[PDB]
Amino acid sequence: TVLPGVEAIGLGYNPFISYASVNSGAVQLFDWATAKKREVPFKAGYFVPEIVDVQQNDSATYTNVSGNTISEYQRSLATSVAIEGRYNFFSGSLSTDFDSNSLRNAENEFTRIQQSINLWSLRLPSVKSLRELMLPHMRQQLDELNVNDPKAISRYFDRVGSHFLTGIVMGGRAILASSTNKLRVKRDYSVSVVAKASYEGLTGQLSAEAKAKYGESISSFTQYSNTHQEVRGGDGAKAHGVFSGKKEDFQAWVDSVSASPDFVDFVPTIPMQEIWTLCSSEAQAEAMRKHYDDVWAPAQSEKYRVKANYIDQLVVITGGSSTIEPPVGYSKIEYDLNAGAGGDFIYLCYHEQTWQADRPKDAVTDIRIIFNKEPTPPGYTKLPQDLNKGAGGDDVFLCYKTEAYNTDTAINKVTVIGGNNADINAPYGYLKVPGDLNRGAGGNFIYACTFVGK
Amino acid sequence: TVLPGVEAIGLGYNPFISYASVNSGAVQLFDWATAKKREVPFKAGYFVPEIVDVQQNDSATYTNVSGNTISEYQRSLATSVAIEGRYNFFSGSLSTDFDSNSLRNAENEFTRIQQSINLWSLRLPSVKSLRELMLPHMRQQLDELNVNDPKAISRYFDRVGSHFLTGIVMGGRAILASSTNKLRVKRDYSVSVVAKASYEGLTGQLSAEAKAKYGESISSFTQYSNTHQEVRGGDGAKAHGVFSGKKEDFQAWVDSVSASPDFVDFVPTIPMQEIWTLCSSEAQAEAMRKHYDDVWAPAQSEKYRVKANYIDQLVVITGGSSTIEPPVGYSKIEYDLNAGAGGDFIYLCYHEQTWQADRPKDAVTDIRIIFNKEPTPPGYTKLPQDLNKGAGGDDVFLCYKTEAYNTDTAINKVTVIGGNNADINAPYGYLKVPGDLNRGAGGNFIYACTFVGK
Amino acid sequence: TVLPGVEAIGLGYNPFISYASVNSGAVQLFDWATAKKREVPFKAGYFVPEIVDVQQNDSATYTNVSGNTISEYQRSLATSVAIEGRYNFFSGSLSTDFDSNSLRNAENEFTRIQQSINLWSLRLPSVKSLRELMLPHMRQQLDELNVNDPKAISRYFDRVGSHFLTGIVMGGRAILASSTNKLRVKRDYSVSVVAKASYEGLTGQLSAEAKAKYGESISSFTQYSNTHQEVRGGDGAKAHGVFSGKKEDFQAWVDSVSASPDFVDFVPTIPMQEIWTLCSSEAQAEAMRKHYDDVWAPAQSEKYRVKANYIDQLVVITGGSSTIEPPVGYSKIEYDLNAGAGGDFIYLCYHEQTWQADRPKDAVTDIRIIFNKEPTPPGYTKLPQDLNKGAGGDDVFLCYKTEAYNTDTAINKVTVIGGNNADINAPYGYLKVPGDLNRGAGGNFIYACTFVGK
Ligand SMILES: [Mg+2]
Ligand SMILES: [Mg+2]
Ligand SMILES: [Mg+2]
Repeated sequence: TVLPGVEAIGLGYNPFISYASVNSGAVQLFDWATAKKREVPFKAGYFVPEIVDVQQNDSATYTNVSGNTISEYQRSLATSVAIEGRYNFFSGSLSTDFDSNSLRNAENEFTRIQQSINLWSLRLPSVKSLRELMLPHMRQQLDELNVNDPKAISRYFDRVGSHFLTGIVMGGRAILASSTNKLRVKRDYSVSVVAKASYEGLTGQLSAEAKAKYGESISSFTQYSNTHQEVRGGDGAKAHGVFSGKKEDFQAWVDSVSASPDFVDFVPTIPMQEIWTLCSSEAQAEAMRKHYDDVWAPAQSEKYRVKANYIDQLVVITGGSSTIEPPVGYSKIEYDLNAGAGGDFIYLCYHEQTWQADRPKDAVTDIRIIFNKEPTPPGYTKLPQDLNKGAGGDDVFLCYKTEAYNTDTAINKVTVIGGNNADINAPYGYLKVPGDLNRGAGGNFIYACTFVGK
Repeated sequence: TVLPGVEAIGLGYNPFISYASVNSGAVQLFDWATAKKREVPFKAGYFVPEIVDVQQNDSATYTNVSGNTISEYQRSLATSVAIEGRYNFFSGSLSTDFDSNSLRNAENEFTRIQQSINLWSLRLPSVKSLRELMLPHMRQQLDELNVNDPKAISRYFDRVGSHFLTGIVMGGRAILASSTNKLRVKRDYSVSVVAKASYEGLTGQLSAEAKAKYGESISSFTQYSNTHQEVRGGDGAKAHGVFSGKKEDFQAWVDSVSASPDFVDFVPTIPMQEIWTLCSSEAQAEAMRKHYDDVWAPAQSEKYRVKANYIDQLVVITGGSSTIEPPVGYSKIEYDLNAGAGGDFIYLCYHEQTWQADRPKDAVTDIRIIFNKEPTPPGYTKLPQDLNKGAGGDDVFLCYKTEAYNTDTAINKVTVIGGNNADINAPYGYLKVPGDLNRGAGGNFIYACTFVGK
Repeated sequence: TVLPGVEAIGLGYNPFISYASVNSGAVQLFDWATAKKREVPFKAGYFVPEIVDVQQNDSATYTNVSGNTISEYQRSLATSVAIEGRYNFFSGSLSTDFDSNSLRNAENEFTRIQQSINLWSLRLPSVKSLRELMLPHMRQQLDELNVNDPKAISRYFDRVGSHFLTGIVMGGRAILASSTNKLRVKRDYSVSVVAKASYEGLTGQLSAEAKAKYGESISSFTQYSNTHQEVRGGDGAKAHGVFSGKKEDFQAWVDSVSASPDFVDFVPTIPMQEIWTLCSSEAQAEAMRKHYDDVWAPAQSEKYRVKANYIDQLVVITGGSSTIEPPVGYSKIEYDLNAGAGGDFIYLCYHEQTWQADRPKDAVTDIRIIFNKEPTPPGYTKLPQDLNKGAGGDDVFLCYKTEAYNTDTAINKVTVIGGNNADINAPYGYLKVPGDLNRGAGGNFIYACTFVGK
């Protein structure tokens, strides 16, 4: 009887596809049916190939990743494992942890809370005899790889993986992933704290005193965030009970992870080894390593870089009540451009465009206010509504310029801010336009603020 | 005893016919009865051919695909699998996920929510010895393929498939597919969020707090969308219970998927391999690969491109009450062209034509308003009803031009918008015609808006 | 023990006779008693000939076909299977899905809702060794076919079929076929939506919320349509329970399909192969293929083309009450030709003739109104009743021309439309005649509208 996980160690792995999942590896490079076995010291009746070192490490454990923005989350994710380079490792998990719009939505900040239920971990040393344990066809394929063609190496890394697993933890994990509107959730605590506290709440691990302390903070987090939930290892008939809010259901799953563990986490010291560790020629290793970091890992990292949504069109709507509503394609900035100035209610509305590789639109890239009679600046559009309509004052018109999309300049968000002071502060990172949308009218000073993510 | 799924790995597959279904593959290329077996480490008493690598990966998992338009959904679907080129892969599933009119209806946006219930996954390496495992008649047929005739290669890809499966996940899946009127569903959340939340509601996975938060949003989604439901793997006598709204029925199905799993999903890293990987001559592979992407995959992708419905005829109806009703062939734009102007109620009505390959009609391609006495512009039709009938003012007449169908110019939708401002905003992507359908009359300004999908 | 369905794969098949039914195939071309067997991996204790590939695909599935007109339904039916050419494949099913008058009735639109209960599917590869498995007399008959006589080939395709089955799905199916009066059913949803929803209602699959949403729409669909119902596979003593409105009865049938499945659907990728794939001489294949598409498939497709009913005679009836009634041979257009004009009630009545191949009558092909004293136009008939009898005004008479039947010009329907506006709109695709049937009288303007299906 082989120890569970011997099938999963040595598996050829693609870092970018996913984190700590076997779906990220393509086929097993090493032959362990033929190899000499060793009995597992702590689990008599189970055997492993003598090359692997298996340590018991029974320990329920946390791995938490967070970032105020996706490009930050992608780096705190990538650095969660001892691995070389700045590449967006594990970043393929984004496509399944988070809703695709919510990755593109620049108002979100992201947290992933993973409770690993460790049981044991299998380790594989970097000794030169590893080559002798490869399956013959795998060794033959690697030995005949035509490293004189970049496409062959690139296909090899794609088809076989760039690394192979050398550190495995076998157990269970429950994960909660969440994206949270960072403009509107309560800031009393860091979102990782209320993320973890709400994860503990959903699993019932949150104590009576913590439940009171976090309990008011987690409701704000709960309503303003999209919590994806998943669970792995253990009895799938009990896996759905872990988020049942009841400790007996969570423990009933934990009591099943021991029977049927899965690959859930890496061993921090030696998670995986590069595939050219196994090739017999140093000149082959040089070509493969050179291709890996000169070409393949750059392209793979770039192909997992996520754009933000951007504004492509603005409109203004006017009417006699607070509840007037934009054309269906647009969404409304809820601050009245005549707030306190009387007259008509006026609202600024925008369209945010999803970026597309083959047909990016223009973004909006600049906005200006031109007032009474000044001509529209060269190449700007102008909205025909007077932004003091009914309010009196001077005639106010807003103009904006559109240009082909560039991440350096496509405006991601806009807002309107107003108050009694002329020197009013925009939200952090926003730039406000000069000129008052109630110039000459009564009421508040009002300014349009613009935000670019870069 | 062979492990379930050994019959399904190596199956020759057509990407375009469907996603993650065995109905998309035509016959098994590899002979695994003769081949040397290996016992499955985690399932003693089951065996596999020694070539395949089987990993346990017991993990309930989500794959979600969405798009504001079908051409977007077709690309988010195609990119849901690591596969080469921009072709409309898996796009044959459209014919069974969605109602055919609803694919043609440009007011719809599309979401597919799939919960895969994974159990294990079978992997097959790209080693050169695969050729030795092919069935002799399959190898003989591939070896004698007359690649000097494009029709022979095209028939081979059609009859045998262009790829073969190298990554298989065996388990269950429940799918909800929905098309939703994007003009009228609530925009509080992205439709993928309320799609997933309503899927969780139908399966009972939605929590008490999420049920409150989403519960008001999902009813709007529910009434304004056509949710197709299907389920695969597990006991077919319990499969219909999964959408019973009750967790005990859903779990009772999950508890049966473990006994009788099906091919439900791909392994993301190595889903399928090109068929010319197996041909012995590189000159044959060049001809097959060249034909695949120069001819066959283009034609197959194009033959899955979906037109939108288009307007081919307009009429106006007039009468003494709000509830007057068009001729049966037409449908009514519910905004009165004398709203606030008194007189007769007037409504604009249209026919939307289904596109046909052998007999496309004319579409409407331009609309104009000509008012009192100006002659009808060259080649335009004119509607005889005065669009201020009973309202006084100037005599208003609407004219439109029709031309043979072209996706670049066939108008897909029209609407009438009106309000107190002359500078009123059309819905996003609509173009409004110049001139007021109440010119000289009282009441609102009213304009006809036109939309082309391209 | 042979797997159920081995008798049905390889069966020589006629596409035109029916869809997915064994009654459409004439005798089995291949000998599988002698052939070497293979045990079915997923059903130990059942065997198949080693040539066939059997995949389990347990999946309850939908195939839906719809069209606003029969010639559209015939094409959406024909294209429901991957098969070559524009021929009216499967069109023989019309004679049993729909009432013959209702195919001829141009007011109907057609929907077929099929729920396939798949269990497994048998596949047969296009390998050259198929010829070796043919039964000797079948091979001898094909080898001696005198392809120098078109009648011999035509008789062979008629007697033996033009194709043979290569893809089989074994299971059950329940079908609802319906023809619906497209002029009078509610247009809130597409008829395929309320067809499917009412099918789900009859089988009990419609949910509580869908039952409310569709429930008012399905009653209109139900009363205005003729739903044929049939069921196939499973226990015939439980088959009639599937439309019992009760899920327990439907599931009780599904639980019996697993014991006694039938041929219910095709495998989409490889449904059937042309019969000249099996002939040994390419010169024979050329003659057979040339005959198939030059002669036989055209004639078979044409012999399944359905005419519409047409108007052959018109009469007018006059009297003192709304409820006056035509001569028994005619049916009445319910709009009074003196509506609002007082006097006598006047109604226009018509006879619609069934087309006959050996004795087509004249159709009506033109209609005119000649008023007071103008002579009857050359070759027109005239109705003697004044269409302002009792109403005063000018004397109104309707004239019509009859000509030998032609689908290009035989008028299929007529109607009378009236209202306060002179510029009133006819129903879509109708043409209204000039002149008012109340000219000089009071009341509404009234016009005769004519419709030709072509
Ligand atoms: Mg203002
Ligand atoms: Mg008007
Ligand atoms: Mg009259």
